Amino acid sequence: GSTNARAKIPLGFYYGHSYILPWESEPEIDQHLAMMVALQEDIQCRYNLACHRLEALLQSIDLPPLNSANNAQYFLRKPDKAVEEDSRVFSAYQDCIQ
Amino acid sequence: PGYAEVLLKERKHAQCLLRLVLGVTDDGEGSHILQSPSANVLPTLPFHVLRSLFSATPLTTDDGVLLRRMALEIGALHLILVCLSALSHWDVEQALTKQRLEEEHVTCLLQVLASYINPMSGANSSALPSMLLELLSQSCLIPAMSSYLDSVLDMARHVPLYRALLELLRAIASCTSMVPLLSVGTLLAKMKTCVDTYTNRLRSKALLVPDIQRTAEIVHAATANLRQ
Repeated sequence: GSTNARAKIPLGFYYGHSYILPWESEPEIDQHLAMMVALQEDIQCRYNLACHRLEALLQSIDLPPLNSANNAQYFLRKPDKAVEEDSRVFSAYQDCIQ
Repeated sequence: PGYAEVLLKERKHAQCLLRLVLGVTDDGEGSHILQSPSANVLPTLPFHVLRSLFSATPLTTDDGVLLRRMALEIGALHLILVCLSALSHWDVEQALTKQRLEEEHVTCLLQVLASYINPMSGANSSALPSMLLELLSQSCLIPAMSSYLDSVLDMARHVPLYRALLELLRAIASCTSMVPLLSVGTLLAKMKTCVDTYTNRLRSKALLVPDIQRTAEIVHAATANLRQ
């Protein structure tokens, strides 16, 4: 009884590991383990680079404690220098968490 | 060896290339290297730095002789020949620009080979090792460039390509061991005939075309020295 319209259906997510286990169906695995170790090292290196640049960017930030009306007006105006700093923090944090 | 200083002559591009070869896509300034405006230069850039290196060293100095022999020992020029073998083989303008991109690949790798045979600069047979002639004979570069060797519109399309071919032929004419590699001289007679045909057309009705004819005369004199 639904009326005709445009339909948007989320397909969702499917999560699974790649077939490398021989017993799960019913050496290559050691080479795959070495490749996984090298991949873990590479991702750790890029993550540590992202952590270093995020740590320097976090040291660049000041934050007022809302003690006065001037800090309140700073939060209300949201100045464009603070906007670009927060955008840099958002980009670096997204890289770090991914 | 010696590539380092010439790479350091272009410092920001050197940093981008070294960050890509170390495996990171970012420069540390918040911008990706591929999104940077320099990134159009980097695919053809190490060939440019190598061509500046080979033009910088003369054949007379023993460090240059060790440099050519070290280039053969690594075999990076063999991978140049492999790239030329695999590269010798939507929008129409986009596909034409893609063929242009492989065309400056031929221009820059072919500048590399022209500066490798002859240092040129201001401007010997035992200084160059003998195995490079044999591996260029193994390479399909010479028949492919002889096919690339006809029409004045055709040089009007690809000006840096035909310039790189012409200076390759001048470098081959300079060397005594490279004149066996060229047949190709008769094809060069056909293009100088085409240059004379365009001379007839300008008699009926650029500066590069008489220089192409002059370099053709130089390589023809090299063929006469080979036949003698």
